[PDB]
Amino acid sequence: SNYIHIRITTVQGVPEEYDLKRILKVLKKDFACNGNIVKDPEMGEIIQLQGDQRAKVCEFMISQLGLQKKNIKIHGF
Amino acid sequence: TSHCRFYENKYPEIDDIVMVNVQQIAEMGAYVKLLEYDNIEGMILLSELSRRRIRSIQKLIRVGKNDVAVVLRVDKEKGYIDLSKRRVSSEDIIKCEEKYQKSKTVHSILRYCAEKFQIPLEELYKTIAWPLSRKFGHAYEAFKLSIIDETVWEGIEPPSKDVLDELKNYISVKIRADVEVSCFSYEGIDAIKDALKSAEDVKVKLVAAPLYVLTTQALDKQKGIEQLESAIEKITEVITKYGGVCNIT
Amino acid sequence: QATINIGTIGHVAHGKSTVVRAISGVQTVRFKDELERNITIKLGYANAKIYKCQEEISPKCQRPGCPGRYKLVRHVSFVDCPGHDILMSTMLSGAAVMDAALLLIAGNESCPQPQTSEHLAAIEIMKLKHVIILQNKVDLMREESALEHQKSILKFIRGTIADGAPIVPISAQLKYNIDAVNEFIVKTIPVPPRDFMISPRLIVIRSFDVNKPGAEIEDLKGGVAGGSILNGVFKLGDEIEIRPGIVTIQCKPIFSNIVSLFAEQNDLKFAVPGGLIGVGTKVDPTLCRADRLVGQVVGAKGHLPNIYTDIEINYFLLRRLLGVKKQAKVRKLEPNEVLMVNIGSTATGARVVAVKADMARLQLTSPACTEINEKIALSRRIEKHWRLIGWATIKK
RNA sequence: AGCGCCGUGGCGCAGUGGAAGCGCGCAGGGCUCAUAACCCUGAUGUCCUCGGAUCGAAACCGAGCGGCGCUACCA
Ligand SMILES: Nc1nc2c(ncn2[C@@H]2O[C@H](COP(=O)(O)OP(=O)(O)CP(=O)(O)O)[C@@H](O)[C@H]2O)c(=O)[nH]1
Ligand SMILES: [Mg+2]
Ligand SMILES: [Zn+2]
Repeated sequence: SNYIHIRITTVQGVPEEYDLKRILKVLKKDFACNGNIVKDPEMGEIIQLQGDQRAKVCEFMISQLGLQKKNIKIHGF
Repeated sequence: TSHCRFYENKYPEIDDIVMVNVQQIAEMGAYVKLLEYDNIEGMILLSELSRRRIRSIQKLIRVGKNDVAVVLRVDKEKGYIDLSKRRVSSEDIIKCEEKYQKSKTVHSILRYCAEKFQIPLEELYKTIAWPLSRKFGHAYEAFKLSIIDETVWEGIEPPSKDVLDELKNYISVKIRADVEVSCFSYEGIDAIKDALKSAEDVKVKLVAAPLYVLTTQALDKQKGIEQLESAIEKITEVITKYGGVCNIT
Repeated sequence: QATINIGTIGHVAHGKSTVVRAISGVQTVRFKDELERNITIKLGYANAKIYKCQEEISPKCQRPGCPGRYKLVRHVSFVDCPGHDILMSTMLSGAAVMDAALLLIAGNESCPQPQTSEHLAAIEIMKLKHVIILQNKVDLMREESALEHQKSILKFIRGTIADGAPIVPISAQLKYNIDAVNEFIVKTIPVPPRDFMISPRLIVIRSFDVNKPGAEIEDLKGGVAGGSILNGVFKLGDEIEIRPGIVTIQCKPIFSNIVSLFAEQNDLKFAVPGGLIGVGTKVDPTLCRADRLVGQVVGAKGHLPNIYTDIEINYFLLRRLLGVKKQAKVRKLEPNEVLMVNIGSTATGARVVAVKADMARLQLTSPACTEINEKIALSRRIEKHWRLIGWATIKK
């Protein structure tokens, strides 16, 4: 499990090993985009940032906790 | 014929809460039928329509559905209903939902007879509704008491018993409890078998070695609790003497 | 039933469960939803068939080509023991249980595999010397690589306690050259003297909780446990006591009566010792639910096992540490250090009160029973988990 | 191997007991000079199958079906 995907952009599937508000704090400044933590009931926790920066989202997910980079399959869309 | 209003009289009372069905919108608001009271049209005005500001109208009314609202004024002379959607308490919305569902169940129940025996639905419902709604509460509790012990249908004579027999034919709660065995005795399985033989002769089953889960099919919601505590105390009495200890939480 | 106990040891990610499956045929469950892929916790079990054809998996032989079938010769049990660093106490329990050994050595990996050598030392600790070296990987080697590995195994194992170790090629997938394994097991490994002379005892190594869920409780089975007998035959209709018992820190004995004795396929009234047997008694299944009946010394009524807390032990340590590819010298014991002292099968870390160069006094938190010898193993806390340092024996 | 959930429109829910359910979606159109936003209409199906009661059923139940949580491998 623990699958993660990015859909035009929301990130569905996020490990809980670090606090969410600091993730938002680093995200907004390193992307320069509006950031939302939307907690829909019992779906993959929603973190939404504007623009088409999936390469930059890759950079962020590498720089936050990511060390696998193999279960990430971003849908183009 | 879906007719013959659920409650005592055809014409709604004052300041009463309803749920309504939408059919059309001319230009001002919508005069739409009601499935909480008699099917006389009740009209909603746009001033009393949307808690949010009026910019889209087809998404908040959703023509052809059920919506909670409250009737302000009623015209019982020739039939006009002034109906309001906004001033409804967030806790009374649940009241409207449950009352509408209860009336829907009553409508569903007293249609089977009218269609099986092709007699007037209005006549049969008029005969049945005197002990039904006005006794001390809704019909569903009376119907459940009657299926467990028939006493409500006999309050007044129906047109016949074949229709009531069809009702009974169509109509024809589990409580959980956990018991954890903390036994350190040598022979403690025989005590469990004996106690469960005594208790079962309602449904007690197994999950784990110390865990015994009883799911009693109670009929009164309070008889099940007392049988549950009786079984628990029987377990404790049997098990605290032969050498072991058990606990229930 | 089973006549002699046999076990298999190997390094991690080496392959022994499927090897025994190709030897015996009984699936290793490897349950609890996390043991399926990393390591196991409870012991694996299997049963082998030995009908030897003297002109095999089945009592009737058709594969050799001649319609002659095989006759009953031996039926040996197999106790799969996990060779990993995390768990050692159950490894030592099974090691005291087993009588015959099968060691795995991996070719292309590092020829000294630390767990293989560590468990070979454990084998040599508890009077096990009939060991057959098995090359667990054969297809994955060249001929020259196989020759190099043969010479490496020979040069590495020359002067150890286990000197006469025949070598056998096996795999987990092919299922061939298997009759050689059975032949060498029958030949090199005899059944140790086990007859009616010595008084009966039992050693229980596992706990089975038998309570069929969903079924009506009015008819349930009691508590069944896996046990090994180093002396005497157990018969139905006897009163038995689980001596390490229950905690009321202090412990007190458990008494019970035998209900059934599952013997390798069914319930047999008598059972010659030397094999794992399922003793099903009136004991409470909760006492058999968790890892409770793991390493408990059990007595037939008519004997009085002695419960001890202070134990005087003759112990000896080897020169170097075991189980590491850095290594350090063996250091002499220091007072007030909790050291695990496994009395054949028990799992209880004792405190050291008296220190001598070849003698010691140790106090167990949980008291344990002592009957005659009950050989022991000694493990310390050095490499962030339990590391073998030597062997121990009760002397009082 | 048991009991409790899921039972798809590409999707999560939604009522389950009057028959095609919401938003997310995607296509087109509207808005504006133009875009985003905003405003409309759409095509998506066996809410897995078997029955029963049922004028009426995907629903209410029941006797099998594909996956999930525990018991914990329950000799
Ligand atoms: N090709 C090949 N693969 C093997 C062989 N032996 C084991 N394996 C591999 O080992 C893996 C699991 O085997 P298994 O015996 O169940 O593991 P294990 O021996 O219990 C691990 P541990 O010894 O630490 O307890 C399989 O994926 C298998 O491919 C072998 O001889 N040949
Ligand atoms: Mg196993
Ligand atoms: Zn394969």
